[PDB]
Amino acid sequence: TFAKIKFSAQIRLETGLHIGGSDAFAAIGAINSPVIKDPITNLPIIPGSSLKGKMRTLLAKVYNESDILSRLFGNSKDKRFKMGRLIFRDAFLSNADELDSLGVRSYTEVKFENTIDRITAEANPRQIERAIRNSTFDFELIYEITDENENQVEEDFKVIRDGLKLLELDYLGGSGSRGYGKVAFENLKATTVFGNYDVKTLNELLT
Amino acid sequence: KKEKIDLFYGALLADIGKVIQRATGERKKHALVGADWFDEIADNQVISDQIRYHMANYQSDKLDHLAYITYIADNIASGVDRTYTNQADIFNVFGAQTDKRYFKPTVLNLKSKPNFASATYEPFSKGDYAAIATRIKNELAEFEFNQVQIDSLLNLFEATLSFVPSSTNTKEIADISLADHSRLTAAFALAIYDYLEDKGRHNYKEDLFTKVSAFYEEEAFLLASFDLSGIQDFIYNINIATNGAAKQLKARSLYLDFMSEYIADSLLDKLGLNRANMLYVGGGHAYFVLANTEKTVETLVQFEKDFNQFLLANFQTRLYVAFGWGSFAAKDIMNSPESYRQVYQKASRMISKKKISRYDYQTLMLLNRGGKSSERECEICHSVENLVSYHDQKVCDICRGLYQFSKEIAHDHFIITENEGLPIGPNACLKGVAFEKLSQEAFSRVYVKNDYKAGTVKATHVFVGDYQCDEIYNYAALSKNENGLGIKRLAVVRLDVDDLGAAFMAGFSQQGNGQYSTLSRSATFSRSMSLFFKVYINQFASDKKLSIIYAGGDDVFAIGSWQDIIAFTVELRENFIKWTNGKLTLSAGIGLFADKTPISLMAHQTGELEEAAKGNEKDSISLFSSDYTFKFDRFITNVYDDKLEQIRYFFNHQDERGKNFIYKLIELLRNHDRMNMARLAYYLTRLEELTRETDRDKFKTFKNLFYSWYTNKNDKDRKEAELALLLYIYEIRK
Amino acid sequence: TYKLYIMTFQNAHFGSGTLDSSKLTFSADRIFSALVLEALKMGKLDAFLAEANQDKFTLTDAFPFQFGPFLPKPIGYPKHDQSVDVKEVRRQAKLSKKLQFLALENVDDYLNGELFENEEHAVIDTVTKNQPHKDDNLYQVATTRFSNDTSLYVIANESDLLNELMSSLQYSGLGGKRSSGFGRFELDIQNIPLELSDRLTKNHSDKVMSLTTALPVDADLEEAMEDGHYLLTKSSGFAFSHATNENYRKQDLYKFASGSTFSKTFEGQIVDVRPLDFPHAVLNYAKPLFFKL
Ligand SMILES: [Zn+2]
Repeated sequence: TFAKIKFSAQIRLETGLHIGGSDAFAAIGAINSPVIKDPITNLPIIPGSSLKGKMRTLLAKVYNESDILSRLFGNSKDKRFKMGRLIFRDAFLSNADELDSLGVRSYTEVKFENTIDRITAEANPRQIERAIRNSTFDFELIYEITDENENQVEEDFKVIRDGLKLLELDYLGGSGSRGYGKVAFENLKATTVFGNYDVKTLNELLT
Repeated sequence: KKEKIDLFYGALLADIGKVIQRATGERKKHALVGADWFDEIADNQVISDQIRYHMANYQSDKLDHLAYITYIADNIASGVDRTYTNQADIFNVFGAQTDKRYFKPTVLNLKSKPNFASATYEPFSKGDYAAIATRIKNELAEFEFNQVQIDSLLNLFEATLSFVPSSTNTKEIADISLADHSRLTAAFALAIYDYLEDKGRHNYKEDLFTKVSAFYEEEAFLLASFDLSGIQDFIYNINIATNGAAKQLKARSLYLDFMSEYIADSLLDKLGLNRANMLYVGGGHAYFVLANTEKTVETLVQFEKDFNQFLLANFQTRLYVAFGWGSFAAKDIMNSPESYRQVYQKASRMISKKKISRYDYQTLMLLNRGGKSSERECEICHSVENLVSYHDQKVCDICRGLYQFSKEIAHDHFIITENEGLPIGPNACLKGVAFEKLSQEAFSRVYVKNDYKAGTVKATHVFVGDYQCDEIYNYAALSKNENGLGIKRLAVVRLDVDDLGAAFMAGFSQQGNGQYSTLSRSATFSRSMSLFFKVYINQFASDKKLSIIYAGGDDVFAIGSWQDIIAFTVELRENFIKWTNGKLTLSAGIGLFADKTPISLMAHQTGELEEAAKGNEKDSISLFSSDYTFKFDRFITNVYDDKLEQIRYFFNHQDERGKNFIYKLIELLRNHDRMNMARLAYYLTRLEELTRETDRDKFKTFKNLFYSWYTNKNDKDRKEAELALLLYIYEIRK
Repeated sequence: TYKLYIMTFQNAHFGSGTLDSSKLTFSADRIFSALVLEALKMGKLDAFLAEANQDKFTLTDAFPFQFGPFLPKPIGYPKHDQSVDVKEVRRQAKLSKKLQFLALENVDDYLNGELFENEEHAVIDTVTKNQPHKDDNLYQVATTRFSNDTSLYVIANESDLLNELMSSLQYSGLGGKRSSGFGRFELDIQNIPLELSDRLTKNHSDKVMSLTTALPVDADLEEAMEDGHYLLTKSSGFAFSHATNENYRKQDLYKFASGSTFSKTFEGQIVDVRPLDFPHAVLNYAKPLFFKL
């Protein structure tokens, strides 16, 4: 049978983020590596392609030997799995005012940084724009239930929740091997919208 | 067409005595001088008797003879019913009124320094004309009259007679050169002859000499025009990660220019006309003068339908030629202003109606006929037909001929064969070729690019913006000087004339009562602007380390090393206001880019910079960013030559303050609250007495000046200091 | 012809034959193909197809809803109805090229002659992406990030199956990269104004605007292009399927883009653009729902 069961969550940074975007001119003082934002609100974001790729590249290290990642995320060549079983979304910074209620001035910090040669011992400085610590982001993840979907949904959820177990151990962001990660998940509820399929056995697999 | 040729030669080559009797000082009327001197190079009574009896004020009672057409084509080729001054520049009656500048009467070359006009060239110089006059005798030395020799004569005028005045003893029609007066005369003459000899009128003494006032208001001229829609979104068909980076942009902008030239060529031989009838060709649009018969209208409709079948055959609704003609009698001569705008309005709205009602029933029923299986596509143009495996990928036909054309683009001659290279017509395929390889192939027409010589095969001279100092990937490494004094970047400037369409629709009707927007001045201004933006950009960019990718019409798109790009924009503006007298402000936008960035992410950011500059004011240069927007009146004088030379004169004398002081200065200029004025007042006064106390007043006259253009409170003298320090830190980066 | 379906997108990628670009509408074949592709997971395909072979429902491509409904510019109109300011007739040339959308309350005022300096909704951004440590790993997806007050409304005929499918598209995405964020909306069916509901004809023969990309029957096309002021569209692309194991192209369809005026209204057709030797049909909805200008 048919349903769509989304995965609501607040995503919480415990170190910063860095997700870059199209390169722009840096007028000296200006930051060399600006974070991607929302062009309407001028507010940071995690684009949905940066989570669909980061979770897939993380589960490809776990479920390497391919036929379950391909049915969860998609595979263009295989006829069974073009556009199959998952839809992500952006991450729209829910606590834009709990940051002000915690007391903060601007939503992105500018981490200064450098590079030191091993011959000249000469510096080479960078400025990395970063989404600040303990921001939350409205994360949600549609997982569509269909006819071919049936009888394997039990191993689409010890993988999705084995995937969100991985993002709290790998970085989710650029320059993640120097901090810039440590994404945590909270309020990880699995409701249901447009469907007749209960979720109240799944909701204790997560929480 | 057996007696059209000598008609063209006579009604063109009359008033060519008007260089002889201006070089020898003879008061004989030109109709006799030119007809006399023409007999001592070639023998033709059908040309010399046309030069002889065109004036109808010395002697006429000997003819009928193709003289009367030769008469009346001269009487419509002036704005009126037609002593030691030169040729007036065109912009004395363009828009505003400034000092009237006048042309030094010289010829034209290829490595020529430009030909700016001043007010101090107003009295004549008869002695200047000799290097002109023998140029007409020798280059036309062994001359004949046929469709081979029909065309290399015309470039023979535009290398020499481009700056020779016409009818010196009058005041109104003044800024029209001989190499447009004669071109319009011979343009009109063939139109009169086609209109008359279509309708079976075989005598001219009673229809063109005494009943000239009645045919003069008979609707006999089709001001035709066309427009090639889809040019800009054909040139910019390139995405990120594209193999042919900018050679496939040079090649595409030359392909569309030769297509828009081959339409204006292959139209007039479907008709009985030549390259004199075309009043202007250029950025898609091209304006002609044809005869007002049905033999031109059905040939126009047939040719437009066949060429659009040709365009649907390979491009599939990416390009579209739209034609349109406005009919008029000989009444654009002074309802004087509302007769010229009207006939240009008619072809404008015919093109606009034809832009919007594209095809007929059968072609669009064909266009989605189906039956077309596919599994691959050309990743460039998303076409299906003729896919091959060029460089381990699938390409189409046109994006294979384009790589062949980008190899051939560095030559001089481009011949139109039937099978080789890029198709630009119905069974006409373009191919670039060297000079010596012309013998083995069999052309039908040949375009020689940016030349003025007589040519081997009596070719057709076309113009293009062309320069290439080095390769695109070498341009960031070339920016480092002979000390390492540069940042390793490469800049891109997309210039643009501001309000070019406002300079062509109204253009001249600002001065006067609608009496100066006429045909001759419009064609002269159009040839002047194409002569600037296609020929003379190579002179301004002769020594520099850049590469003018695309140039002309208004728009210029030039990659290059960044110091040379900025100096090239400076020289182009400081020569375009010398050219167009301060009228026609242009607007550049420069963007600084690292190496190996793609030239689609580069071109779009520079285009956004450029439209931000156009939206800054009517004129602006937007250096490097969407906030460093200036004016050309202010960037060139104050920023680039006043402030930057003062900062270089101060900093390259001392050996104490280094890059750190400049970086903190830019930081205080960029942050900028009011409190930073006090912080800078503390900083400069603290550093004033920290110096070596011998050379302190160097720093004192610098710091008083810097605090003078921090706290000036005009908002126009602060961003200049910030950008001047950006350019200095760029210049001194190791 | 009944109530319009307000969709609140907040981000979308809408084609124009590239990946680097983005339309603002979606030409109504996108919404019909989304309905057909979602009603195959529910197995409600042939019910919707036998519903689609009727005049029981008509569709209509999207226009902005900035606190009021919008329509395309009447292409070709206003006809020739003043010589003044030959300077200023070039000013609105470059700012009515991007007009392309007018509200109801002035769409009959525009033909009488007015300006409507075009509003800004949905700035079309463009952002680079990669596929890191791999062979060819840069592309560019042009988001249409919507300006917080704008909605794309599809004008339909309200059926309960159509409500089911249009409510599944709240969460199944509608657009370019649906599986990576874009084109995901919220639905809220609203009221058609009384001045709008009377005017969506399908048979009234006068000077009448189109409101979708519709292709006539081949009989009527001859005078459908006699005095129509239209565009062409080139609706094509890959035929998304599950029974191929390769990726095939559709059959290269040209269409009359929304905004196309016509005298003497026609009837459209679901032009089957199925590839050669292909299992299931590929429909490409082209039938019009007009606007009596
Ligand atoms: Zn192509």
